[PDB]
This record gives sequence, structure tokens and C-alpha cells, in this order.
Amino acid sequence: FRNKKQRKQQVKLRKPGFAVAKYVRMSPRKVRLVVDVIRGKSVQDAEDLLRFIPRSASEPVAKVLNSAKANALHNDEMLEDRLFVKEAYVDAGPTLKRLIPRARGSANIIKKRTSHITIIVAEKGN
Amino acid sequence: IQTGGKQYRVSEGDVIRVESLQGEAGDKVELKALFVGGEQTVFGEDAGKYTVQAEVVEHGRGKKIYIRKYKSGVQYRRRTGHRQNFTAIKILGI
Amino acid sequence: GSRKDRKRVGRGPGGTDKTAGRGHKGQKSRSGAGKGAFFEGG
Amino acid sequence: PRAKTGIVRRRRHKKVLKRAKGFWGSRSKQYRNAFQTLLNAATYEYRDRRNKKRDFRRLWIQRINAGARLHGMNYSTFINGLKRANIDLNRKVLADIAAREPEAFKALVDASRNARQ
Amino acid sequence: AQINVIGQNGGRTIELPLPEVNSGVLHEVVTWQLASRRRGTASTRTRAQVSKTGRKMYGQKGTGNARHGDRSVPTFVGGGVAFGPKPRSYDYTLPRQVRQLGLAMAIASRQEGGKLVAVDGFDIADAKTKNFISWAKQNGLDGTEKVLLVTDDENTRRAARNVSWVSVLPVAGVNVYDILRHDRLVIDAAALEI
RNA sequence: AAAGGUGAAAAGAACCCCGGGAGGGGAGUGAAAGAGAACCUGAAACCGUGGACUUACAAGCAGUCAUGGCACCUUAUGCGUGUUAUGGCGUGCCUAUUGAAGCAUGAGCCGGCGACUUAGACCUGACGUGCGAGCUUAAGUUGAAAAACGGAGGCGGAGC
RNA sequence: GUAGGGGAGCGUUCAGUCCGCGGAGAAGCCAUACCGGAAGGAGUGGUGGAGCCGACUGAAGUGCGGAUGCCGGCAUGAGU
Ligand SMILES: [K+]
Ligand SMILES: [K+]
Ligand SMILES: [K+]
Ligand SMILES: [K+]
Ligand SMILES: [Mg+2]
Ligand SMILES: [Mg+2]
Ligand SMILES: [Mg+2]
Ligand SMILES: [Mg+2]
Ligand SMILES: [Mg+2]
Ligand SMILES: [Mg+2]
Ligand SMILES: [Mg+2]
Ligand SMILES: [Mg+2]
Ligand SMILES: [Mg+2]
Ligand SMILES: [Mg+2]
Ligand SMILES: [Mg+2]
Ligand SMILES: [Mg+2]
Ligand SMILES: [Mg+2]
Ligand SMILES: [Mg+2]
Ligand SMILES: [Mg+2]
Ligand SMILES: [Mg+2]
Ligand SMILES: [Mg+2]
Ligand SMILES: [Mg+2]
Ligand SMILES: [Mg+2]
Ligand SMILES: [Mg+2]
Ligand code: NA
Ligand code: NA
Repeated sequence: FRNKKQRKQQVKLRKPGFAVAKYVRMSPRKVRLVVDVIRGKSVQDAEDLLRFIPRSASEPVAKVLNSAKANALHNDEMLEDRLFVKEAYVDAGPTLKRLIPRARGSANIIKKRTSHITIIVAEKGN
Repeated sequence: IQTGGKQYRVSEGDVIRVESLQGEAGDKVELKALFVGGEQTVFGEDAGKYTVQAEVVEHGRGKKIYIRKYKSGVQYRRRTGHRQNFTAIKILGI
Repeated sequence: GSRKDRKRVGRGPGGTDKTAGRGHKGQKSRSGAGKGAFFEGG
Repeated sequence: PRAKTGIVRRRRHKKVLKRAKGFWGSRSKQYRNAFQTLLNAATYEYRDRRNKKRDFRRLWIQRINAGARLHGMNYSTFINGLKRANIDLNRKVLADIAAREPEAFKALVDASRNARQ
Repeated sequence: AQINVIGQNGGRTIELPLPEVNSGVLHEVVTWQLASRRRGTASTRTRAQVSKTGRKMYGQKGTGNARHGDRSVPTFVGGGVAFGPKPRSYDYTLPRQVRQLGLAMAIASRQEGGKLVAVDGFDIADAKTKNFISWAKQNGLDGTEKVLLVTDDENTRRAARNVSWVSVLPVAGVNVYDILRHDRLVIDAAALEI
């Protein structure tokens, strides 16, 4: 125990099976649409579905899935034949405001959303 | 009730209005109006034959309740704290 | 001393603040505002 | 010297908001709507303190006349048959007596009839 | 009734102000004193004329969802201040009789506890400072309580430089705030005194 | 116009894993990475994931009171906390008005900014204090880790 | 009990003074079922990584739900 300082230097604090793609030039909502299908299921399956889902968020979501797996296998030494998407989720990043000219003199503002697609894998554990 | 808990009760410590006399174990005699002591139903007046003895347990201070008032369109908003004081009495009588 | 040094108990009274009173609308209702030229002479 | 409003308005606001529990909607999350709810809330609280007594009295009665009726009398007749006799002056709690101890309440009824005709 | 430590011996001179010291009376005084100290300082563009901004803006009626004229007004983030701080004085002249009475009543307050006087400081002997402290240690002046020296003579001051022990006061520039500020008081010279 | 902030000092991440990259996970430096370079704190609106208790014949200013069920016991196992079913009751807020839930005004939400001040020996009154049939200076001078000097003048004192 | 008058106080920043706290950790933020007649105050925990409570007194750029208020951020209309 000690106090709040010692614990800091005695533990570094690791994230088992965690990958994040930050700043992805897509709106969160769509990507949610894509992720939802992987929510809590085999990582194999995961890879397979992303390969056929006709949405384009598919790509980055895929890339992140793989990077997670990569981590669990090299940084966390887990058994890939038991891997699965424990948890996954998309947060909104900063936004790209653009000034889009409309009619009669008025202008608007297009909002270009970004994404922090994160995904975290884990052994099933029966 | 209003004051003084009559009725048939099997040695229970209840909480009612204050009883003036501060302290502890101050014998408190109360008149009865009904009771089932030994499965014997007894109405009022006659019950005067039996009386309840109770000892004071503690002089506790009530639970905190905020008193809020409001009349719309005229302003009038009122907020004041309130807790009504009491005492606990251990019933142990005939 | 300098900390136990009180006031005259009735010398300076708190000033009158008009902001916040849960029912304060200072001045009249109508015809009294940002206008200080009514006067009492004439 | 200047004096920001720092930390003050936050705390006030948080006090208000923390009041909002089972509060649906923005009643529980947007200050203004919260406070605003809290007005009419005042109203209900204060009036209900007075009202709950009416409510309960009604309850007790509703039980008492039932008891009465289980034998062959009513509530009017029954209470009245405790007024004629300074003997019985329970009134309060009587409902509990008609609800838990039937025999006792039977005895009271019989007493009421006996102190009438 | 305070006897001189070094040199003569009197202390029966000087009448004491009645009653036995009055707080409020010193209140009025100190307040006035610190008031004459406050400096005129008010960096604020209260005026809407003082900040940088035009006079016209958007149309009165029409645009809709507006109704403003300049951008320097108090309601605007960036404009002027409504009723802000102006550079002023706040130095009055508290009635003389009352200032005279003040320090009298102050010394009075010190004549019922930590009072100390001294004629001639031949004990000092140049700056040194060290022997000054050594001196104090022979006059109840441990260096635990704050002290104020109000004496003439340069050489004596020169040998008096610290924070918690004592304090230097050139040419009997007495002041209720000063004396009442420190615990003990060291009048020393009998210039203003007697 | 707006725009500040790594750390004590760059030692500011050699090497390895996924990826074109961006990004990230290890490793190491450092007290700290819960300081990682669109790096002090990191509130609120706002978006989302997980969990608990709930909801698919009822008419709901969104509460309030009472009771029951379920869940949790760090101011706290019996006082209550959370949530919820059902019953009773219940015409947003402000403004402006004879009269507002009004189908009258304002307002998307939150944050921050935002409104009875200051000056003139001015006028009048309350209170307080120092003097007292007298009560005080102004400009200024000399001194300033302090203040005293300065009675030209004003108010009392007789009214018509 | 509206306009209105009167009284007693809370809170914030600055200032003087006093008692002090702070790397074993301030302020700030976050939670809470405790206390006070109100404004409010406190204990504990979490976060944080340098400064700051309490008492008394003085001075104010001192308390916001509104002003089609000002600035900024983020929502609804919709994946239309
Ligand atoms: K007032
Ligand atoms: K990289
Ligand atoms: K208002
Ligand atoms: K007077
Ligand atoms: Mg280390
Ligand atoms: Mg108006
Ligand atoms: Mg009118
Ligand atoms: Mg004007
Ligand atoms: Mg005129
Ligand atoms: Mg009644
Ligand atoms: Mg509009
Ligand atoms: Mg400015
Ligand atoms: Mg109404
Ligand atoms: Mg309508
Ligand atoms: Mg309307
Ligand atoms: Mg109109
Ligand atoms: Mg540091
Ligand atoms: Mg203001
Ligand atoms: Mg607003
Ligand atoms: Mg509109
Ligand atoms: Mg806006
Ligand atoms: Mg579509
Ligand atoms: Mg549509
Ligand atoms: Mg369509
Ligand atoms: Na959920
Ligand atoms: Na608090």
C-alpha cells in the first residue's frame, strides 16, 4: 500500500488486449453501425465479418481489431485460439468545421466528425 | 398518538412526544383504553384498573426536514430547516 | 489587540445592495430608469 | 479589485442538481429545468405534508366501517355507539384493531350496540 | 508610572487617557491611517468610450435576433465595465484632537503590560548588531515578541535590523498602528515622551 | 480577431509488435507516462460502452405523498441509499396584467461574461465617535518604512 | 402577502493582523445517507501536483434563468 505516490512507481499499469485508432476521419455513428456486429464474439468471426460488410468503416475497424490481436499475442502472450472481442466502442474525436456556401449570401458549417475506435480482446475463460 | 401510548404491548421501546422530565429511567405511568393481556379483552374506563409503566431511554432529536414554500408568479420562495424533538420510552407494565 | 479590536457597535451599517432578493425590482414599476432629471424644483 | 464568480455558481448549481434523482429527462441533468421542477416540487411537498393526514384518516375509516358491517352495524352507528358511552374513546388506531384482532373488535361492536338501544 | 531602565528614574509624568483604553477609539484611528495609505489604482475601462470599438453595427429592426448598437458595452464579452473601479483618493483628515488622543491611548494600552524606556544607549557602541541583541537579552527582550523602537540618534538605528525581535522608528514618527502592531514598545528617548 | 502551460533539466521514447500512413501496444528514461509533444488542472452541455432495478391496454408540466417488490450497507443493518410497480394528488418559468398552464412575451443546452456606481470641504436626515458655547481647517511647507505644521475661511452665536 | 420600508446574517475577491496547515502533499475538481433557522459549513474517500484554510477588521469590478442579452462549445432537425 504505502500512499498515493509509492503505488505509482511500484506499478506501471498495463492494458491487456487493448487497441485504439484515434482521429479516424469518419463519423462515430456509422462506425458504431459496423462495430455493433462484433460486440462480444470470436475474434476469428470478427475478422471474417469485417471482410464482407459493405460499409467502409469496415477497413479501419478491421485494422484496429488486428492491432489488438497483435498486442494480445506479442505484448500479452495470450492464446489466440481462445481470443474474442471482450469489448469494443467508438468515441467521437475532435471535429472538422468547414464553411460551406449556401444560397443568397448565407453560409453554413459542415461538421466533419472523427473517431477513436477502440477494441479490447480477451480469452473466453470457461 | 396524541400522548401516552396505551394498548397492549410486549416490552417494546417506542418513540413519542417529549416527556418534560429529562434524564433516564423516569417511571412513566399511563392510563389504558384497551389491551389483550392474557387474551382478555377490556374496554375503556374499566381499563383504568391496569396501568402501563415505561422508562425513558434517550432524548433523541428528530430527522432533518427542509421546509420549502413557493407561490408562482409572485416570487415568494421560502426555505427553512426543521426537526421536531422527542424521546424513547421502554414499555414494561401490566 | 489588533485582532480583538472591534467596532463602535452601531457605527457603520451594511450598504444597500439591489442585486438579488428573490423579489426585488428596484425603483418604481414603470417610468423610473437610467434617467436622473426629474428634480423637485421647477 | 475584481471578483470573478468562480466556484460559487458551480456549487449552487450542483446542490440543485443533486436533488434530481428519479427525475426524468433534462429535469435531472439541465440546471434550469431542474430548479424549475424544484419550484412546483416545493408546492407538492408542502401541501402533501398536510394532505397525508386526510389520506390516512380516510384509510382508517374505510377499514372501520367494514369491520362494523361484518357484524350488522355501520360506521355511523358504531362510532356513535362509542360517543354515548364515555367508556370507549379509542378512535385512533381502531382500524388496526379491526384489521389484526377480530375478536376484540367484535367485543367493541357488541359494546356499541349495548350502549345504544 | 514606568521607570527608566538606563539613566534617570521617573515615569510618574504624563497623564493617562480615560477610560482604561478604548478599542473603538483606536479602531477609528488605525482605519483612518491605513486609509491614507491606500494608493489610487484602478486599471479599468469602465467607460465604453475608453475601449476600442465602432459606434454602428446591425440594423435595429430587420436582421432579427439581435438589437445592439456598438460592441463596447458591458453586455459584450470584450467591451467596457459597467460601474468599474476609477482611480480615486479616499484620504480624509481625521480630526486632530482625535489623532492626538489616539497614540496617547496606544501608549496607555502599553502601560499595562509590555512597557519599556531607556535613557542613553552607551551600551550599543557602533553598529555590531550582535551586542545589541546581547543587550536585549538583559532587558527581557528574548526575541520572542515583536518590538518597536522610537528613538532618535542614527548610530542606534544603524544597529537594529531584524524582523521578529525589534523595529526601527526614525525621529519619533509614532503611529497607533505601529505600536499596536508590535507587542513590546521601547520609547527610549524622552523627546516626545515627557 | 482568437490563440498561454511537457519535465527539476530533454534524458522528449534506441529496439520490438499491428498498420501505406495516422494511430496505438510493449520496452526504456523520469519522482510521476494516471507528464508523451494538437502534453498543468480537465468542470458542464453533449456522444458512447458495461451493470443494477425496470417498461410493449395507458391519456402522461414529467412531480409529490403513501405503500409494495427488487438491489446495495464507506456519514450507513436499521436509520436509511438506489431503483421501481400501484394508489391519491397535481394548469412549466419569467414577464406583463383587472385577470396566465395559457393558443399572450422571452428562451435549443451548458459554461463563462453581464446591470443602482463614482465624484463634488455640495444639500438634508439617521447612527457613531472626539471636543463642547465653541467646533474645524484649505492650498501649501517640512518630513515619508511614520506625520506634524499650516486659522485666509466656513458653521454656532439675533432677529425682523 | 405584490409594490414599498425596516432588521439580522451567509458567500466571494483583495488588504492588515493573528493562529497555522502543506511532499507522508495545498488550492481546484469528483462522490457522499452528517451538521446549522436560511444563505451555507464540515468529516471521510477519489483526483491533483503546488500553495492555502480559520478568526478579527477594512475595501469592493461581490452573488444570474431570463434582457429575440455577449463569447464559446455542444445538441435537435437525421444519416434527412
Ligand atoms: K433590505
Ligand atoms: K509510430
Ligand atoms: K426573474
Ligand atoms: K450627532
Ligand atoms: Mg522506476
Ligand atoms: Mg419591468
Ligand atoms: Mg402603469
Ligand atoms: Mg442615458
Ligand atoms: Mg436643475
Ligand atoms: Mg385536519
Ligand atoms: Mg429566432
Ligand atoms: Mg478589454
Ligand atoms: Mg400555477
Ligand atoms: Mg400550448
Ligand atoms: Mg406562450
Ligand atoms: Mg407585447
Ligand atoms: Mg512541483
Ligand atoms: Mg456585477
Ligand atoms: Mg441565458
Ligand atoms: Mg420563438
Ligand atoms: Mg450561440
Ligand atoms: Mg436512409
Ligand atoms: Mg423527415
Ligand atoms: Mg425521404
Ligand atoms: Na445502458
Ligand atoms: Na460540500
